[PDB]
Amino acid sequence: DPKRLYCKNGGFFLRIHPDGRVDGVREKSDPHIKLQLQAEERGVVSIKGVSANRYLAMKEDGRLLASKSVTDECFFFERLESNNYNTYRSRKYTSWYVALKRTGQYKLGSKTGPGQKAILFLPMSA
Amino acid sequence: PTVEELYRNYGILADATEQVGQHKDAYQVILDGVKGGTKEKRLAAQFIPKFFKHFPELADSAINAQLDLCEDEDVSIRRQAIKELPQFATGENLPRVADILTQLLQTDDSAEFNLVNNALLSIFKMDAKGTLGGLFSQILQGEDIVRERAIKFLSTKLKTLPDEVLTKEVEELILTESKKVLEDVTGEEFVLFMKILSGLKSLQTVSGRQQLVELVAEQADLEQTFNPSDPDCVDRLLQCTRQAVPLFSKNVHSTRFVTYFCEQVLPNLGTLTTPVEGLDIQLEVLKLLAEMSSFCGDMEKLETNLRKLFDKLLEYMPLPPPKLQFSYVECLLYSFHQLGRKLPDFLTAKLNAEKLKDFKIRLQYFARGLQVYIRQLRLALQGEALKTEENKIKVVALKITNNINVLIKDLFHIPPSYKSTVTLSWKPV
Repeated sequence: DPKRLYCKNGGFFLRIHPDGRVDGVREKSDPHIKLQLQAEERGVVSIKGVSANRYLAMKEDGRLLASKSVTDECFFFERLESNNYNTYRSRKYTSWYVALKRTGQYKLGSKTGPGQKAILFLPMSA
Repeated sequence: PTVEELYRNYGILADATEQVGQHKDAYQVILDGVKGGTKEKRLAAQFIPKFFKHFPELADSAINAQLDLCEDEDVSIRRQAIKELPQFATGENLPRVADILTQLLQTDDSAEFNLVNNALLSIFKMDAKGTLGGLFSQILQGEDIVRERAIKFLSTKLKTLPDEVLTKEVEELILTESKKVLEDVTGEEFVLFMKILSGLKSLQTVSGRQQLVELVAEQADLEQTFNPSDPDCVDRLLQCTRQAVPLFSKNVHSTRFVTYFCEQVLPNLGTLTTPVEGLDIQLEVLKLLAEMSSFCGDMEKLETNLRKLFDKLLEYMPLPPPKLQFSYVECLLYSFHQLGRKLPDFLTAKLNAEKLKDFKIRLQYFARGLQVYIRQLRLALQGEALKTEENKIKVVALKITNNINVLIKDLFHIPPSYKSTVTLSWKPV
């Protein structure tokens, strides 16, 4: 089932562009916010942009890009929080979370931590 | 509890002289006044804070009694209680009062809103660090409405405090807390925090303004590669860079910004999109680069950036065989006149004899059509009619053409000179 990731910080939907950009948008019907959460090992998921055919990733300096192929940086720990909001922590860089800022851009992983409003994402239907 | 019993117990506590702490029963009757009606609560909002200093063993119950009055439905009851809140900020109670007052900033009653600001400024003079903790913790964690009002409070009411209050450690704490906020602010929030931080006395020095310049540099994310296709990528860089211009002096350099504009923005200036009507996105970039070029120091790749700036200038200075964009030339010719000082060999080298020969031909052909338009402007301008929107354009156009003509003559010395000084047209006297 395809889902949308609604960020608690500001209310942005996680968006993955065909060129590899990752950010947030408030429009409910953006074609690039339709995501597919593939389950890997127990507790680890992968986020794929449907309209972009790219997988969400976080590189060396905590920046979020969308590569066309699944790499080492495309696996994230999914932890369920309150309420129905989840946090996605990089499997390779185990201290940096996927996060969107109030401006809509991605938050640098080196400036993310547990208990932030920016790291909480809500899976939504449609 | 009625108004008769409250007035009688007020006299018991007032006429007690120095034997006040023993009439705890009389103060308890006043504390129970919050359970009464309108007239009973309007008296409790006055009497609870007046004798609060004489009963520390009832501090929690008294602060709670006043807090109930601060959340009463009647706005006149809240105004009576909020005004007397600084009386409770004694000892360990100030950070709790600071949190309540910061929470109360979201009121939309103009009379109540003023009383909350005066109470915040009151406990600010008492414990500046304690009040800031109550304000910044709501900016970092509270709702968006509280974060909005609290930022506006620092943006508008810090200038009203006496200089005795804003000590060095208070300004240090604000900068320490503001840098925690700047990691997640919007475009407008960053503009407010730059006014707050630059207003601090300890940050108005040469070293202080250099720290503020580094803050907007990390906010601009100058290591992020520039994308000319995104309309919001340009409007965010321009807005973030405009906050750095008022801080640049002869010893506070803009090299990190001039390097970014020359390396990544100038070679891609044609691909600039604007989603707002009546705004020339390319001229605003050139306007911003022209202001910064006056404070640029030793550059990383000086010759490469100078060539990229020189190539963009020749695009607007045609060879003699069209309309001339004097507004674009004023910004580009000024920036090259500023950065060209650092490398006169860019024109005065035997290898660059072809570039210098071609350049002086473009300057000479441009000056012919320029001086034609100068006296053509001064013909139409020969104190009240000058204030018309149709004539003010010719006034700034005369400043643009004069600045270009001064810079061309400075560069057309057989040894090209760079000592002329002009004032940009869109900058006042």
